[PDB]
Amino acid sequence: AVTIRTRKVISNPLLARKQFVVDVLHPNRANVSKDELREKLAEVYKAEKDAVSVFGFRTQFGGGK
Amino acid sequence: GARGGAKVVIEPHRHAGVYIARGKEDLLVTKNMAPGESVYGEKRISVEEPPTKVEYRVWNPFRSKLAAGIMGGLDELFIAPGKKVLYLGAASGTSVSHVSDVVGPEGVVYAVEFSHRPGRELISMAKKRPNIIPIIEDARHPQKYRMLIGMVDCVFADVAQPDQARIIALNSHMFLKDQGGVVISIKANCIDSTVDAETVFAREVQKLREERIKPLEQLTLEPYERDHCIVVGRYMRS
Amino acid sequence: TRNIPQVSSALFFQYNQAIKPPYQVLIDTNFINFSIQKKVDIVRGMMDCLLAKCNPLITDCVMAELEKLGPKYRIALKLARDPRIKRLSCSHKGTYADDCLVHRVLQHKCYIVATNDAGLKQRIRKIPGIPLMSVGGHAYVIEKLPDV
Amino acid sequence: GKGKPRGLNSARKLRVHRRNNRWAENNYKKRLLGTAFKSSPFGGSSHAKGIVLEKLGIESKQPNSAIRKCVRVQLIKNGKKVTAFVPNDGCLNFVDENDEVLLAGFIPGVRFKVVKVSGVSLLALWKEKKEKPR
Amino acid sequence: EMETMEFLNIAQHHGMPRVLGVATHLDLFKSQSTLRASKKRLKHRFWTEV
Amino acid sequence: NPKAFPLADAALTQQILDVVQQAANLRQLKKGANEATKTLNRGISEFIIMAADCEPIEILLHLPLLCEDKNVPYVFVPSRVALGRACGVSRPVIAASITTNDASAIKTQIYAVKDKIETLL
Amino acid sequence: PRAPRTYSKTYSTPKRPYESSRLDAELKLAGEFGLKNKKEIYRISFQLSKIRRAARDLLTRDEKDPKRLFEGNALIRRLVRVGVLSEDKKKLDYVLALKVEDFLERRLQTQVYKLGLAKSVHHARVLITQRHIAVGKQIVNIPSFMVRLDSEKHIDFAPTSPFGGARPGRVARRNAARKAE
Amino acid sequence: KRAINYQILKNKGLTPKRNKDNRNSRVKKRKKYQKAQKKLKSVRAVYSGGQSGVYEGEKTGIKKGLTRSVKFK
RNA sequence: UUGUAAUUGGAAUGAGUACAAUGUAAAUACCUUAACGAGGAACAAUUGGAGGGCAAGUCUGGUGCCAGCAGCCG
Ligand SMILES: [Mg+2]
Ligand SMILES: [Mg+2]
Ligand SMILES: [Mg+2]
Ligand SMILES: [Zn+2]
Repeated sequence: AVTIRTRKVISNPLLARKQFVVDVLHPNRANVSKDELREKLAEVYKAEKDAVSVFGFRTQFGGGK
Repeated sequence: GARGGAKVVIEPHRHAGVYIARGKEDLLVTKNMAPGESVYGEKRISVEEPPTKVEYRVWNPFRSKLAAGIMGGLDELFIAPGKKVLYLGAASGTSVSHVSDVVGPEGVVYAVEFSHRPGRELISMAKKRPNIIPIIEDARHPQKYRMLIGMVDCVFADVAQPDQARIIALNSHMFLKDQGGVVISIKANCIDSTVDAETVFAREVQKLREERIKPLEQLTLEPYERDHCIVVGRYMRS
Repeated sequence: TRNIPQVSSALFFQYNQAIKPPYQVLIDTNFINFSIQKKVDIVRGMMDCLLAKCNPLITDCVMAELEKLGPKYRIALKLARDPRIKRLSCSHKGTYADDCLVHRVLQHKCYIVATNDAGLKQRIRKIPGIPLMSVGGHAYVIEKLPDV
Repeated sequence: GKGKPRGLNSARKLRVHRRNNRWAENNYKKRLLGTAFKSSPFGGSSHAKGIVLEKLGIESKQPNSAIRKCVRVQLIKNGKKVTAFVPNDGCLNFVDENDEVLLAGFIPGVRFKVVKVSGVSLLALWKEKKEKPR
Repeated sequence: EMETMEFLNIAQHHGMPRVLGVATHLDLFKSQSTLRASKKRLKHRFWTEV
Repeated sequence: NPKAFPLADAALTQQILDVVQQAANLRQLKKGANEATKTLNRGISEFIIMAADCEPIEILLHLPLLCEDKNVPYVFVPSRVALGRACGVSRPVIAASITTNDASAIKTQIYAVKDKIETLL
Repeated sequence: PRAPRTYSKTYSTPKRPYESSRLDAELKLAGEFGLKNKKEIYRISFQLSKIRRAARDLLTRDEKDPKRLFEGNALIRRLVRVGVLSEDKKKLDYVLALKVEDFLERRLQTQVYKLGLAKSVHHARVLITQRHIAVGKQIVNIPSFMVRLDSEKHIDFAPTSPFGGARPGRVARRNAARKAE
Repeated sequence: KRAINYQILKNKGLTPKRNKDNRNSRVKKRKKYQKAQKKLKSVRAVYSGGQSGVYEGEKTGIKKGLTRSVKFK
């Protein structure tokens, strides 16, 4: 299974958005592509997929997150 | 190795009262004061002499710190036939009974021990051997048993105590004869485990010099035992 | 009976694995001048040299030499009696310090020898695993003590 | 009184005296005047180019003798003729007449050794890792 | 290949003229990484002869 | 003075019983007075554990007689039901023995507890 | 242009590399701790020398000096945390009594050996470099990794490691496949 | 096609024969250390676990006239 | 109980190759990762220094059978 935890959440109504750091636990998997992360975040925060952006994803040494 | 039915050749060792049994392996042996029995289960060698059947006991260096010493080749051993010896730390007859063998009927062994339970067997062993006088008493206060002991030619201390130097000096001050024998067994771990062994031995030698014992010899006891040296000295009163 | 002295258990070929901090160091009589003469304090020139706590040791023989020196070397005498300097008793008749020092290091491989005498230094050099301390230039120097 | 002024306001005489006397050192004089490279074998360079004039020991009977390893070289910078060592006779084969040889500091009196011939390391040739371009 | 070096050795012994290495068929490579490594190895080897 | 001596405290008993459970899992534990006697005869016991509430206490006093003869550390715990629990056996245990093994995977804590037991003695 | 990024050398050549006693000392250290080369020993020695020189300088300062108190306390805390300095020896004097061996034992290689995960120090090195060892939840492949007291109890076989419950490595499954075929 | 061979490609030239241990310094130092320990066992008596089972005597024999202890002068 | 193996067993693994994803303005690379990737593990570590020994071989000198030089050449 894959779990997505959002941390350091900030609400920026100046830019009309929410910023956060996404940590993705993906045991037994290489990594999660930005598409699946986008659809899961869209489901979690109940928004349209086009309204979700994700970037800057780095897997630590040793894998798993 | 040394099996039950094996035949061996017994020959004297350089030190009087110590004999060597030869063969494919060599065994350093002492004549049995009380023949026909083993005290801690040691192997016994019987020889027919015109014919009387004299017996001998094997003398395990891994059990008696003294024995590993002679295996290492101590130059001088004051323990000799017909001499008075004062054994400190006589936990049992494992080593005392053998020291009794060397001194022979003419000498005696003053065995000193503190803890009651090991002392009981020391009393039991003393029964078979007339020449031991076990003294169940704390060596730290030689005043208590000054009644039981006269002069002694050599003082042996196997006591494993951090203040072992003090005990030797007090005992030596009382009963050791002038120019007498001093043989000490030292374990640095018991004295000072913080510092290395060699530092400890130098410190112990120093305290002996403070107490008018002139050190004569010391030897490390490997491969039989770790961190152990036997210091041999002479008590120089004047 | 033949004697073959047993090489000390503190020695692996030429490295002494027993000498470790805090170090115990024997003080030679000549060391005191070249300490005083160079304005180098005894305790701490050692610490600066060895970067450790050092326990100086003055034997009776080296001590016995010092009072024999006389008034000219009173300063050396007083520094020898600094209470931080511990004293070692001796049980051999001779008062020759160089022989006494050589014997002690022969006996137990736990001392550093602090001296500048060429003859004594050579004798100690022959004995394996004896760190040899000396004072030269401005401060103390240690040759056979790789933990440095 | 040690023969030097010692007042609290006398550094100038000390400074001026020090500057005047500091020229006595040969090392200081060479460093400031830029004459330290006169004594250099190559006149200030670490390596010198040269021209092989003749292989003096090529006729020697004893193999791998010291004479066999000496080559006469003309220093191209000044035209002065000098002698140089080659590591071995096997290396002497590579060296032939009228080639570039790079010389470096080293039979007393010979103070140079060949390190490159025709722009290629002699060692590289001797290990057989390059071919001398002619 | 042999023919390249045989010419190089012949040139070396009879007097080196100017030599310019030109590498071809590099488009046949599929990955950029392996292309660069081959370029590095080829260049260094080529540097030895010329 | 009491026959059961030395007796480990609440803190000390836990680490001892901790080693006991780990030893049981690795087949390095000998359970019961009879087994402990055999190990002491063979000289394969690292140290011996006894319960101070053995009913009566005397039936295990032969281990102390054996122990210091062989120079083996020993110590008493207040409870046998607790000792049997950690042993992994469905019955109370009045005594157990840790078998000597310098290749064991739980060597380090065995020596740690042994050092404390030696200090207590 | 962009501001410089600082750099430093983590080791220094000794005053006299050619002492026979010294050479034997590095022979001991490498052999017992399975060090690849002498540079590792020199690095540890340089770090230790820096530490002890700082300790000496702090000692020279008078007692109760705020700089002395602060900086000595920080140094003792760090040394205790890495584990070279035992809890009962929290004084600057014992810092001067430290030795290279203390730091060497704290290396992940030696700790892996002592914990019984490896049968030799070299076996520990090959296990670490092959990504089989994890401190806590993270995989460490660096033998020079220094273990903290808290981290010591968390050393284990990595989840991804075949020894740690993952699938068999390539050799094992290759052999199984050929055997089945 | 005539591809270049290994001698051509690496151009190692003439080099001395070198032992495999040099390829990994770690193995070389391991072997050196173990050889040193074996030499020490000859230089000196070193403890080797102590007594293992029944005491079977000394295997190498006793020398009555040899003393290995160090003398005070 | 020491040294030596083109002896031998099955376990681990990355250099490299490569689906994919991540990374990036777009790419390469890193961290990940399906699948391949080891016995001469030829998947062929180097740079210097020191010391030998060998011939129906070669040169030089001489209080005989020797000595020096040296020995890719018999
Ligand atoms: Mg005047
Ligand atoms: Mg690359
Ligand atoms: Mg993996
Ligand atoms: Zn003296």
